Amino acid sequence: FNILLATDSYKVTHYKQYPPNTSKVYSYFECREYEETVFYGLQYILNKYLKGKVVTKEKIQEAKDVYKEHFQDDVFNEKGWNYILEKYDGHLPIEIKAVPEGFVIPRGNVLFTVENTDPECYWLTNWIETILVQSWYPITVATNSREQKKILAKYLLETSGNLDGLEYKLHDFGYRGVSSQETAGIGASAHLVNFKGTDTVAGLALIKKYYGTKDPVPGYSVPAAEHSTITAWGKDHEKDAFEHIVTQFSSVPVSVVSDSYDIYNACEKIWGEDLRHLIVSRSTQAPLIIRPDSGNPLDTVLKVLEILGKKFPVTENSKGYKLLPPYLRVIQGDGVDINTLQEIVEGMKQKMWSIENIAFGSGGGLLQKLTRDLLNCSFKCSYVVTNGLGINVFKDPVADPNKRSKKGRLSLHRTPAGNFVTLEEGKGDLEEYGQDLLHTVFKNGKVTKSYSFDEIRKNAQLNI
Ligand SMILES: CCCc1cc(=O)[nH]c(Nc2ccccc2F)n1
Repeated sequence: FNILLATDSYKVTHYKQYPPNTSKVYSYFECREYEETVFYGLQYILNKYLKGKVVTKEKIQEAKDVYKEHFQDDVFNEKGWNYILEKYDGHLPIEIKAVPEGFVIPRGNVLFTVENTDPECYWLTNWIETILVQSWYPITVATNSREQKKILAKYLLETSGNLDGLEYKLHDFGYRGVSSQETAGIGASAHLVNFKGTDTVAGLALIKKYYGTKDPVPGYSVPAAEHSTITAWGKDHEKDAFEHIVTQFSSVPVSVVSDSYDIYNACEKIWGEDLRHLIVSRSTQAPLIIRPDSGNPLDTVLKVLEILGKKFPVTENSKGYKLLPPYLRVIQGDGVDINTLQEIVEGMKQKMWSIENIAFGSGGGLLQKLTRDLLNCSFKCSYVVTNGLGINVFKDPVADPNKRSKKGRLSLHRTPAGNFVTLEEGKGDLEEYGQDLLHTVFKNGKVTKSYSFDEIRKNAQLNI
């Protein structure tokens, strides 16, 4: 990894564009006015890419050679990068202040600030905008996942009277559905801030290495089938596939994809009749989990439950909601996103089915169908020191007031009613509010404050 080759190309030319005699460039990140966001991911970036000796004579030579061909001109700031190498042993003269990880902050608030600590490195602040702005992705995954936890919490409490097993209601199925191995690890770790169920194994190593838990692992899984392990038996032998799989995992929970040919036939005739004796004998700690995996997600879930409800002993819980026996459950993991998740639980409640009957799996909806525009994650310069004088800078495009940026030195505070406020123009210096919630997490190539994955999960908890 070479940080000199880890920026937007045009940023290579920006050192020549700042007003002459600029000693400071101060920038901040926000999720411009999903009312509140989970701040998560920055610590990974600081350790992986920004800390320690990030500049060497070889990295300067490599960047110089690439940029000469890429621009068909000499525009690369070799003197600037050589200054960092010689003065600071390749350590970045940068200071990063950030809200603690796991913190749930409303939109339009300062989340982190970036500034150079050496006047010669005025251009460095925004060189690292590209790398830091990528924090939009763990923030958006964590926020979107927590928003789904809110819907699940609401319907589970309404239909069962408690939140038992809530942390296992939304399982990460997204490993294949993401853009890369690195994305898989980041995205799966962001989902684990809110839930305990994951199939994206990559998230586990990321958490262990960069964050850490008291528990051996942050996430869990159970044995399960795929279309290949069912279909390999042959179309006429689907019952043999089902029987072999539940017998192999007779003492632990097991999920079986039952839609290879006919989901409704599998539920009513295979599970409901032919193999019913292998299901009713299962323990409460080892249920059979039936997975439908095609068709309209709501219509399939409702039809599956109605079939099962007629083949198996159904009870009525204390809230008046239908409950399948404890050895039988359902998992819907096809076409699941925040919108379809809301449709399914609402449809289930209307048909008097308890939410304890179902669990969800989400792949692309959880980890990939997200963009930087969803929470309007933005990095902008708010303050500059030129000719020894600090000036408050901002953008204010005529055609879009939403793109108006914050002015001057920023700080984050708790208001008297316990809400949040971002103070602009250095007004935090007048101690009218509390202590600034931003902490220095990075300074001069060193990580100065870190959080465990346990602290992050505690910070990101739902009020309930
Ligand atoms: C309940 C956790 C175990 C489980 C149950 C299940 O039916 N499927 C899976 N995983 C899965 C399915 C489709 C795509 C990608 C995936 F990782 N894991």
